[PDB]
Amino acid sequence: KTVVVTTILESPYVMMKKNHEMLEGNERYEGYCVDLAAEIAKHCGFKYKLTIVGDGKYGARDADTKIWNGMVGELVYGKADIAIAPLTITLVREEVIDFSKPFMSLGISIMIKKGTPIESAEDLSKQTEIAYGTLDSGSTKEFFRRSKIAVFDKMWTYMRSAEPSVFVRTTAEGVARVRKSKGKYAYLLESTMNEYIEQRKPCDTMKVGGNLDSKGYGIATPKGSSLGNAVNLAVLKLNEQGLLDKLKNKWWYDKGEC
Amino acid sequence: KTVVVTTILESPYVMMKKNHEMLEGNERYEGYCVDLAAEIAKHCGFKYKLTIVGDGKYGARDADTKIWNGMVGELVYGKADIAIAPLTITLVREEVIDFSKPFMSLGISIMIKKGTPIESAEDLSKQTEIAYGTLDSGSTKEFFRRSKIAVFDKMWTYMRSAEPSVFVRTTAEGVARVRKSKGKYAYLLESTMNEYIEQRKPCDTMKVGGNLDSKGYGIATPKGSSLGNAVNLAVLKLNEQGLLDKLKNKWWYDKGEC
Ligand SMILES: Cn1nnc(-c2onc(O)c2C[C@H](N)C(=O)O)n1
Ligand SMILES: Cn1nnc(-c2onc(O)c2C[C@H](N)C(=O)O)n1
Ligand SMILES: [Zn+2]
Ligand SMILES: [Zn+2]
Ligand SMILES: [Zn+2]
Repeated sequence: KTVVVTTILESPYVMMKKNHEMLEGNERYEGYCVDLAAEIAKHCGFKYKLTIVGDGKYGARDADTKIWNGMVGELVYGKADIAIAPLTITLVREEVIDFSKPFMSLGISIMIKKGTPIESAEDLSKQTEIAYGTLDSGSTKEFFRRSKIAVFDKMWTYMRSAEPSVFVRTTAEGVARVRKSKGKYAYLLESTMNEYIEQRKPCDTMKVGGNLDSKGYGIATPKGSSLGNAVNLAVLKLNEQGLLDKLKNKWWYDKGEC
Repeated sequence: KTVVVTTILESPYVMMKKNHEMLEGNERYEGYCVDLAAEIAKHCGFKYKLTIVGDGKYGARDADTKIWNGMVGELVYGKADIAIAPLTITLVREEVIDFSKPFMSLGISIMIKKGTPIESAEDLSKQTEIAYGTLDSGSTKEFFRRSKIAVFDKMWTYMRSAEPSVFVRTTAEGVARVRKSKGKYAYLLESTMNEYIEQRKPCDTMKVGGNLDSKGYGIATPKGSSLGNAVNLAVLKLNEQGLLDKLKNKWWYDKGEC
């Protein structure tokens, strides 16, 4: 009866409270999605338990085994009843799970160490001195892997064959790589995350250029789940009442340090 | 079998071609949604007929009779099979009809005659010299009617009682009113349209301030329609293929004249 929620440890969506070792259950975490989960549950009328995705991934289907990993996998195989996280709504994913209307709009963007001579994706594609990559098992990698657009296809051709690997296991790893690369590495990640990091110490990174695409994050449930309808309506209601905008301001700027 | 498509004459979504008089059927029209309709039809494998919504409205429910008008009404009462137009995804609408994932992201915005002493919604709410209104039977009017935000609530209190009426029957009427009111009227409309008009002659209007909210347009179908699933997946594929962005560029900036 208690709804198992799968989510991912990604700041500021879900983070461990400093004194979590002395706290229990859902009280161990804080963040945008923790606040959202509480609201969704209250509006749909269900008790829930937050769980961090086992493999720490968002979700991709293995080309060879055809098995889904990440949060998507936990829903597909019945390990979780719902996913409340910054999970990108994509075709390949909507084919196996359901998504509520988006609770946040975003797009792929470029993150650079301040001072880096890069202003756009075209710039990256036309040079070689500055390496660039994306998250592994994510929607961004898939975006480049399938793009028919000249600039993006060129970028994918480079990234897929670059050595050492330009891909990272977690968003945090990508951000750290940018910060330690002395301007020789640019990271491709979603806009709102890029924006968030730009407001965090050491305030040494920034978003450059416009977004490469437009899409959104949605609350996911297993195909045919009975929670689907109510969750979707809850998201729409919460968006219209301004809760989502308040939560972004709370976790992004109200706590900004730059 | 031929799918009856309901849409609305709104530039640059659906417009009569310069030579429409010598054309028949779907050939009489051109625009973003005309192009989108053809793509959706091709991917879902259906033949269709474009029809212009009878009462020229988007869709609102009569508070007394509870009867829906506009494109929403044509779907609810079975007069149309699908709505392919810049129809805003809202809670009250999703309760009676189905919406595909967003094909365009936008937000409420402020349009002014160039030179008008207004920079934000707050500025409008604090003065009386400049009147401002919204479209009738639309999602924006509902936004202000339900807003509990100090500024927005204050604005609604004024608009609902303003004399003469600050509300308009069509988007065009609102734009024309701003242009001929010598800066004494400001119009609240959705960002994408505001931006479009700003790049059209006589280049005498401009969008000011940020969007008041964030939401999107979706393709709508009657509840339980057999087209729902395919249309939804089609929208996702088109966005990822870059088609939606291509269309935006084709009808917005490739035709700008300022
Ligand atoms: C929360 N967040 N910030 N960036 C990202 C991000 O950047 N590239 C990706 O593939 C992702 C993951 C993405 N949200 C997904 O659902 O796969 N997620
Ligand atoms: C295409 N377009 N530009 N502005 C609008 C607009 O501005 N205020 C409204 O209520 C609307 C209509 C809205 N899309 C709706 O679906 O009701 N629609
Ligand atoms: Zn710890
Ligand atoms: Zn609430
Ligand atoms: Zn196509």
